[PDB]
Amino acid sequence: SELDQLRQEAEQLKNQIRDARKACADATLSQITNNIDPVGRIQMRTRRTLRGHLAKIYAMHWGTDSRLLVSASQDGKLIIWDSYTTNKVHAIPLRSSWVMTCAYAPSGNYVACGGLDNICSIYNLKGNVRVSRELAGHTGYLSCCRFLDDNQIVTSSGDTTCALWDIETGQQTTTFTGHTGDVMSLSLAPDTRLFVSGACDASAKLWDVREGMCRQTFTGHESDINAICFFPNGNAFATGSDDATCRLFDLRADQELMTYSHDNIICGITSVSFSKSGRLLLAGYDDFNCNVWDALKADRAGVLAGHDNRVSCLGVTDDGMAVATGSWDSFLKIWN
Amino acid sequence: KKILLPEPSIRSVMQKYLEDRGEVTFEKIFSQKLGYLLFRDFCLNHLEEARPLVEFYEEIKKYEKLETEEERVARSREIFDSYIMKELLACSHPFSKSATEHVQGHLGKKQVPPDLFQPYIEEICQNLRGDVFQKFIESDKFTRFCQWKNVELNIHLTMNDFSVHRIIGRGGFGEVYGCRKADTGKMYAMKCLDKKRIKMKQGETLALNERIMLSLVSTGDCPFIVCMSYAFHTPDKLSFILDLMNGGDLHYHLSQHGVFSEADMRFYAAEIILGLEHMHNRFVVYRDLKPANILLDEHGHVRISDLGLACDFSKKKPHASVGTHGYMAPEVLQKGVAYDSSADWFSLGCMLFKLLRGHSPFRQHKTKDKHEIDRMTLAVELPDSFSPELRSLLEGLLQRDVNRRLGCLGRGAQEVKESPFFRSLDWQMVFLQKYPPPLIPPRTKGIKLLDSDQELYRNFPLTISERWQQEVAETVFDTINAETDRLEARKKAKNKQLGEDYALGKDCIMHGYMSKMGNPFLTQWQRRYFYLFPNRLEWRGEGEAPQSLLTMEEIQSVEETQIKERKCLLLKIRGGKQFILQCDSDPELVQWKKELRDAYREAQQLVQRVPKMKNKP
Amino acid sequence: ASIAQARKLVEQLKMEANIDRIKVSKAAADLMAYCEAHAKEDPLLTPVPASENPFRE
Ligand SMILES: COCc1noc(CNC(=O)c2cc([C@@H]3NC(=O)N[C@@H](C)[C@H]3C(=O)Nc3ccc4n[nH]cc4c3)ccc2F)n1
Repeated sequence: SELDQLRQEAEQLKNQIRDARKACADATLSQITNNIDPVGRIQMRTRRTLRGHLAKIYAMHWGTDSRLLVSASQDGKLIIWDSYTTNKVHAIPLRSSWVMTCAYAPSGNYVACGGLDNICSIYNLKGNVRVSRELAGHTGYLSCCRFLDDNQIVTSSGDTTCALWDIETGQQTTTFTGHTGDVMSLSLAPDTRLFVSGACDASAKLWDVREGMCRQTFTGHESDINAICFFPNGNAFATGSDDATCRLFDLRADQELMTYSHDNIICGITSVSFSKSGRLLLAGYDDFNCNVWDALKADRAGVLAGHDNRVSCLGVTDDGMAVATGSWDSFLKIWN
Repeated sequence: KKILLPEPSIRSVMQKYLEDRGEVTFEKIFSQKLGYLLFRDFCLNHLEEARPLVEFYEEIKKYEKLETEEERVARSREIFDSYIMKELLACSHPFSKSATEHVQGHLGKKQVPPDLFQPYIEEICQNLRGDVFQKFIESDKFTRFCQWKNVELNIHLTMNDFSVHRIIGRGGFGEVYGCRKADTGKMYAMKCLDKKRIKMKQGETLALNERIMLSLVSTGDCPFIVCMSYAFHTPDKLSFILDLMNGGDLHYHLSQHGVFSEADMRFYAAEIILGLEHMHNRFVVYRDLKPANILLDEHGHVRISDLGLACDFSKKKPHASVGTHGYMAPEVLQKGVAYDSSADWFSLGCMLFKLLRGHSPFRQHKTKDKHEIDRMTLAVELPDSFSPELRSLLEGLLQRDVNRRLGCLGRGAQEVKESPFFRSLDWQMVFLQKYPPPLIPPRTKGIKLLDSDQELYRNFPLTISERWQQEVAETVFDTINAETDRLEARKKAKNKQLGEDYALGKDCIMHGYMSKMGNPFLTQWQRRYFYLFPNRLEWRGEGEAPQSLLTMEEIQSVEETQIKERKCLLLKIRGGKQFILQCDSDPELVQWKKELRDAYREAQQLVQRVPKMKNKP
Repeated sequence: ASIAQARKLVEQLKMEANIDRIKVSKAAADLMAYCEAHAKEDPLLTPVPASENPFRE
């Protein structure tokens, strides 16, 4: 049958892709970096504690100004914090209480959010604050969204797909099909021409925004991929998973480079981010702690212990000055 | 003391409460006394579209109450010209061809029965059942309806709610008092019946039956039966709130005035028949009809009272030998012989005879022998002084066999009205109490019970909706609406001083006032306004915003718990914590328990399917 | 199950298989080189003084 030789040819191509990757494993990232000096022990302290959320915090995102940050909470609100003074610039009551994610536009004029309502809502900040667009099209929950500019935005959903939206027309320009599980996170490449996504299928995918196609698929995790973040230079990305390990994947090499794990860590990872230089990889864990990893040597550099419930999100500012941590205990803390 | 209406914020909880029971339809709200007055108050004043529809309906109702044709002939034309002809000329007559022709046909032919505009009544409701009723719900007149419907479903009557007065009746199981309801000032009668003296005579069954019997007949406002408005009990007594009849019974007045002439006895017979027609239409045989059970009001009109021995024959016909000896039909005395309403028609003849001759038709030589009075029941020669019309009446009412008894021949009470003894009476004038009454009334121990004995009376408390609404409509309904209108308009006009609502524009499920428990040793109850969302329960004080909440995930179970004999809700939290809530009324508590249960069950089944929200190891 | 989607799976794997890869030793060097060029601009790696730290005050 032809269906047979299409399942068989897919196996023969999966083998061809595995062999082509092994042929590039002349060395490891740990062998290459055995000579550079360790980073020492990173000792950050809580600079700000953001109080104002009445329930679990689910997601946060930094503004380009490295000062303003937006957070989405179980209390059905978005709070845009002024991290320098802890004042609440804005407080947005949402039309739906099932919010899951939030994003800050590069220009700082709009914010986006969504969740089980299966809608990506754009909120104009420029004088009142009301919804300017409801982006409907997904048949599953909105897991993550990131602006390209004030006119385009990429989303990830529980319907196992991603999408690019035109904000003015509200249309679903292109869709990104390929995943076989709920897509849980997306990260845009610095040049905005590609983005990666992590799903519950335990695989990550590199997509072309313009071509709307999937270029590469990165497997290796044993469970759902909850978080994903691009390496500052756009040639690699990190992933957090329920298997209690973080993993670094290189694009030009097309495979995994490093696993950040420990027999002492059992719970899953909820968020990931890189320091401005990419040297440090921060990860939010389900054991209430955020672990700072050495991205190059894989050693555990530091720990951010200050939350009494799950750490559900984190993010490093563009200037790398501080790092934010959102928790199920309703607080956002700024470490530096 | 006085009725206090709940705040308009009650609309959120009551509307979902009524909608869950299909009580938010045009049929059910329009046919309620207070519902009609508010729906009318909405159309006539606050909606120019529905103003003529109600005035036409109301004019038809007034037309139905006209007494003579000369009054209908003069009104059927006004109603026709104003609400039929004038509309046809403007092409705005929103009715079918049948309704219009049916009325005009009877007009040009001068045949004007009181039911002339019935085909219009059916279509006036059809015109209101739709869009007008929907805008009515959206209006603030339906909010007030929810405010009134809340106080009705929160009625918990105790002895304190009544100002008890003098005694007006004694029996084997209790006394009847004249009382005044403090709520509305309505004068009632309170039949207080002793639970102790009940078990001592093993009359527990009859007690529950009378209240069941009073319920079957207390609808429709019958002017010739002593009907029930309320029923409640204490650990010791049972209380019936009945129509007040402070004129005594006929048994007493018969012994005072002596036998009544044929004309005086025709008055009581007419009004007693109409009362029987009320029961018989509702499948109730009184069985115990005698002068002692006929009460006079202050003017002399009479009602039948005490439905203890009455029973429903809608399903199965009674065969027991129940009643008072001397008034029981042959079918009744004969045990194992089912009977119908005929017993009352026979009892009527037995009673009416005694009103004329001073003794029951069978009680001979003033005998005190029970086995001889029932013997004669199974000829009964009538004196020569009885007129042929009266003689033929009792002759049909007292026939030994039911196949020939007057009133048991097919048409019911109509067969007794058509009797030539009542040929002079206009029964509409009897129903309207227009006839002059002939008589104007001038002005043990060593017994216990509990637990297993108080479960028999758990379904005893009751409230007749029609009775309570009719009581409120004719007392404080208008006065309370005016005081509540001025009181509500101040808070809003005054809130413009302070200042949007927290429930609009979101996915809020329900909101209202609740009292959450603080430190119990301090009787600390915090009255907060709660907001229930699909994933959390928020609450706040006045002026502030919700600063706390409780998530549906934290909630494990929702139970009902008694705290100081007040219905409260017990929410058990996952962290071994507990959360107690108290409501202002039962409908609020019933709704909060359902919604909270539905909210925590739907939210938890949903979270499990969201990998980012559910709990993991 | 469907024949149309099995073809689409083979075509996608073709696009993923016919790319230009580099040695992991090369990819690991570019990364290690990047971290050196910008390690001085990383306030988390190199502690900046309080006068330049917006959060210490
Ligand atoms: C819970 O069980 C109910 C029950 N079952 O059998 C019985 C037996 N009867 C009594 O016990 C009882 C009787 C009476 C008076 N005695 C009578 O021969 N006929 C009555 C009209 C009655 C009375 O006052 N009736 C009323 C009834 C309503 C009135 N409103 N205003 C004046 C009123 C008078 C008085 C008190 C009594 F307790 N009661």
